[PDB]
Amino acid sequence: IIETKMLMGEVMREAAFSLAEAKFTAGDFSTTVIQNVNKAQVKIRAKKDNVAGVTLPVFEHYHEGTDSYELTGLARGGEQLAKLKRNYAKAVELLVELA
Amino acid sequence: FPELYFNVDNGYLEGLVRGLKAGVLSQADYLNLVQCETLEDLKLHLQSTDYGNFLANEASPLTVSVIDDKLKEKMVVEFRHMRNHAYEPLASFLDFITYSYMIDNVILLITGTLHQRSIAELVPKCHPLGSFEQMEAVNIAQTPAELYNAILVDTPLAAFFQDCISEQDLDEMNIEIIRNTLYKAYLESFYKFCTLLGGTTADAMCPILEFEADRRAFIITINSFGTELSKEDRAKLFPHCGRLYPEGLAQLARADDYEQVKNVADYYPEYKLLFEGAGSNPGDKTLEDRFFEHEVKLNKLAFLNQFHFGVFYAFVKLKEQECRNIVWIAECIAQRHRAKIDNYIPIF
Amino acid sequence: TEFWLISAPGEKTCQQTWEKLHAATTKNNNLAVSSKFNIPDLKVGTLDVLVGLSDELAKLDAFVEGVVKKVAQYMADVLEDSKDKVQENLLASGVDLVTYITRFQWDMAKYPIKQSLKNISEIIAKGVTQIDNDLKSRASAYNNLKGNLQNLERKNAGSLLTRSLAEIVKKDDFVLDSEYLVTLLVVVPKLNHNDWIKQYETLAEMVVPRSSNVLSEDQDSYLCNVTLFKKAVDDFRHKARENKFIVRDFQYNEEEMRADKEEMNRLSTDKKKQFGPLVRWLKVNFSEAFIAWIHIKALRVFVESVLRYGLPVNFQAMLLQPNKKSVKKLREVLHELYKHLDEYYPYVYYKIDCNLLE
Amino acid sequence: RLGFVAGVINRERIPTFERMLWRVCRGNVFLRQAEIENPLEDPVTGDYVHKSVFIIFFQGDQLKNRVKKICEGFRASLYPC
Amino acid sequence: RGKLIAVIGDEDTVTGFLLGGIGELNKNRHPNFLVVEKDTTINEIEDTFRQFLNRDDIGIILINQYIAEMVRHALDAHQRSIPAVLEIPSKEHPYDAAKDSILRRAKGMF
Repeated sequence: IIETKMLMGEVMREAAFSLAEAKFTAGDFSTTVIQNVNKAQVKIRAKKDNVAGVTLPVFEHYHEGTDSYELTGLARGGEQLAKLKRNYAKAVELLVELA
Repeated sequence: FPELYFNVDNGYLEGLVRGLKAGVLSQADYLNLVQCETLEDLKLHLQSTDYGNFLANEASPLTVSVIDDKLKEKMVVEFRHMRNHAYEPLASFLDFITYSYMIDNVILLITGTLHQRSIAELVPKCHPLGSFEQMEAVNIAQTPAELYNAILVDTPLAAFFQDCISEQDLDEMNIEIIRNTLYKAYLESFYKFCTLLGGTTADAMCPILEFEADRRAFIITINSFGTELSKEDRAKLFPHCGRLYPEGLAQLARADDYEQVKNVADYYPEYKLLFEGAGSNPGDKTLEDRFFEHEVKLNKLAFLNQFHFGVFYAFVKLKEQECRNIVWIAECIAQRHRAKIDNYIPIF
Repeated sequence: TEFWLISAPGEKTCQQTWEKLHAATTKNNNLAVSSKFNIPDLKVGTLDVLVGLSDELAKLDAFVEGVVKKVAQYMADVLEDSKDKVQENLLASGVDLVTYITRFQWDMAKYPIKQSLKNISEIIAKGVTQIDNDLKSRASAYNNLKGNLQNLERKNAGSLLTRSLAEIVKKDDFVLDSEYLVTLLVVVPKLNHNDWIKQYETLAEMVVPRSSNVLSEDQDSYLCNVTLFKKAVDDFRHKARENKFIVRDFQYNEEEMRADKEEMNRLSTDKKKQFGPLVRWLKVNFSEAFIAWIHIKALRVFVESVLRYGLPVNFQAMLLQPNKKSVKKLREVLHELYKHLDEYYPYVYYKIDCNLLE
Repeated sequence: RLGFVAGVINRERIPTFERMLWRVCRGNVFLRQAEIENPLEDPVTGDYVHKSVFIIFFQGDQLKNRVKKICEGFRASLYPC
Repeated sequence: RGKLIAVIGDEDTVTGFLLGGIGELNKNRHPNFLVVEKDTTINEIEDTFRQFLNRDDIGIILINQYIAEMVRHALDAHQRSIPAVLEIPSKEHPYDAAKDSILRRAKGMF
C-alpha cells in the first residue's frame, strides 16, 4: 500500500500535469466533459481469494470498449486529450489495484 | 483606395488596439516569468508589465484557476471597450470574432438541455466574449426543441443552424459533430464577409482564415481515424476556404492513416514544414503545437498593414495565446514541472 | 522491387500448365521473369483447419511483415552511417532478398511437411512473436544508450551555452572551501563581454575589483568565473539574469566533470558493444523472420490451392518478377491462361515486397 | 462431420448469393435452387414475393457460420431439415 | 455484474477521471461524481460521500486529498470492507497519504 501510494503520486502528478498540457491546446474542455456523461468505459468486478481459509475481496479492472468521449477535441487538442484519456485510464488501473 | 476613408470611423480603434498590442509579454518577459518559483512571483512580474494591479484585491491563497479567470476578465474588458466604440462595418466584423465563442456557448446550452440541465447552471461557464444579448432562451430553458426555436429568435447564430441543423438533428447528432458543422458555416460565411471587405482586410485576414480551414482539415482528419467518423463525415466537417479546397480536402476525405495526411501536407511547403517539424516523440513539440506556432506567425504578420480589420481578429487570437501562455507558465511554476516550461509560444 | 506468387492445377500433373504459363509470360514479351516456386507437399486435412488457417495466416502475414520490417529498421538504426550498406547485411539463406525470393527453399527440418498446417502456422507465430519480444528487449537496451550518447554529444556541441564544463574547468580559476568566499560562473556574448569585463562589479555590493576570470572563449561567447564575498552572490546572480548575463554555476565539480568524461567514454564504448551483437542478432532474426514471412506466403498459397482445387492435388506453385512497363499485360496473360478456374483472381495470387532495404 | 442447410430467398438474389457463398467457402459449395409454385404473401404488407428454395452442402461448423452469414446478408431464411 | 468507481474532487480531478472512462449515470439520472466548486458547503460534500458509500452500484470512491481532510469525520466513520475509499493527490494539493485512514488503521505504520 505505501509503495503503491508513492507510485500513485507519480502517475497522478503525470496525469494532472498532462491535463494542464491538454488544456493549453484544447481550452475549457472540462465543462463539456463534466456535462456530457452517460456510461462508463471502465468498471470493476469483485473477485475472491481464500488463503488460510479466509475469503479476501479484491477487484479486477474491466473495460467496456465504447468510448463515451471519442470525438472530444476533434478540431483542436485531440492529440493531447488522447494522451490524457490514456494517462487517466492508467491512473484508474493503478487505483483499482490500490483499492 | 481604403486608406483614404478607413480612419474616418476606425482610426481611433486601430490606434487603440495597436496600443493594446504594445501591451503584450515580449520574449524577454516570458524569459523573466519562467525564472521565478511561486504564483506570488508571477503576480510581481505581471505587476511590472501592462497587467499591473489586475490581481490586487483577491484571495491571498492564490490558485492557477484564479489566474485563468483574471486573464479572461482582462481580455473581455479590453474587447468590450472596443466593441462599444466600433461603427457598423467593424462592429459586424467584431461580432464575427464573438461568434466563434458563441458557438462554444450555444453547444453547452444544447448539451445541457439534452441532459435536462437548466441553462442558468451553464451561464457562469459560458465564455464572456460569446455572451448573449437576449435572455428569453435563458429564462425559458424548458426543452431542447424550445431552445432551438429560442436560439433562432435570440441568437446571431440562427442562420448557421438553418444552413445545417434541424431540432431533430440536435436529438441525434454527437455534440462535437454539431460544433464542427457550425464552425464550418461560420468560417465559410466569415471568409465571404472578409472578401466583401475586399483589399487590405481580405489580403491580411484571408491568409489567417484559409489557415484555419486548412488546419481544421488536417487536425480533424488525423484525429478521425481512431473514431466512428466515415469518409463522408470528414468531408462534411471540412471548411471549404483554405488552400486544400480544390483537392487536399478530397485526398484527406480518402485518407484513413497519418501517412496519407502527411502526403497531403507534402504538397504545400508550409504544411510540409509543420509536419516535418514535429514527430510527436517524448519531449518533442507535437503536430498541433506546430500549427499553434504558425497560427501565431500569421496573426503577428496581420499587424503589418495600418488600414484594415485584420488587427482586431489578430489581437484577440494573440491575447488568447497570451492567456494560454501565462496559464501554462503558471502551471509549470505552481506544479513544479519546469521540464516543459519552454513550451509556451512566443508572441509580439 | 516486387515479386508475384501464383498457383493453379495441372492438366493431369503440375508441369503441364507451367510449360504454357512461363513461356507466355517470358516469350510474348518480358512480362515477368518466370519460374516454379518451392512449396512442398504438406500434410492435408479437414476444411475446419484449412479455413481457420485461411484467416489466421492473413493476421500472421500482417504481424510477421511488421516484425521483419522492424528487424530491418533496427539494422538501419544501428547503421546510422553506411546506411546504403543495409542491402549487404539484410540476408536470408545467406543471400540478398531478390535472390532468396527467386531461389526459395522451404525448411523441411524447421517446418516438417508431415505436420498439420495448424502446427506449422503456430511454430511461425510463436517463433516470430519471440523475435518481437526480443525486439522490445533490444530496443530498451539500444534506444536508452543511443539517447544517453546523444545527450552527452549535446553537452559537447554548440557554444559555452551548451558545451561541457569538463573541457574548460580547472582548479586555479576557483576560490572555494571557505566560510565568507564564493565563486560564481556566468556566460556572455562576445560583443557584450566588452561591457561585462567592468559591468559585473556594478551588480552588487561586496565584489572585489579585477575578479572576472575567463575559463574559455568561442565563436559566440565567453564563460568566466567571478570570485567575490558571500554576501554579494544572490543579488549578483539575479541582476546578471535581468541584464541577460546567463548564470551557469559549476564550482569545480570533480564528480560531475568525472561523470561527463567517464560516461562519454562509456556510452560510446557500450554503443559499439551493442552495435556488433545487434547486427548479428538482427541478421539471424531478419533471416528467420523473412524466411518465416515467405513461409506464410507459401502456407497461404498452399492452403488456398488445397481449398480451390481440393485434396487430389496436382497444382504448381509459381514465381514471377513483374516488369512495371507491362504489369497490366502480365495480369491479362495470367487471366488468359486461367480464366476457366472460376483485388481477386480465378488463379491463386499473392506478392512479396523487397523494399525492406528501402 | 458432414453438414448442410436449406432455406428460401428472393429469386433475383441468386447470382450474387451463389458468388458470395463461393467467396466465403472459398471455391467450394455444392448448392441447388428452384422457384416456388406461387409467390408468397408478406405478413405485414400483403405484397406477393417470387421466392425460391435453396439447399447448401459442406463439412463442419466453420463453413455453417460462413453460409449462414451470407444467407442473413441477403435476408434469406434457413430452416432445420 | 460489475460495480462502478465514484469521484469527489475539483473540476480537473473529476474531468481527468471522466476522460479516464470513469463516468456513469445511475438509471435514476444521478451521477457517480461531485465537482467541488469552492462555494460547495462541506455538508453537501459529506451527504454525497454518505450517498456514494451507501449506494449498491458504487464499488470505490476516489476523494481528492484536500476534500478528505474537510469531510474527515464521515470518512473516518466509514469502515466497510467492500466500498473502498482512496484519498488521492493532485496538482495544487497535499501529498499522497496526508493523515490517510488506512495507514492510521495500520499497526506497522511509522
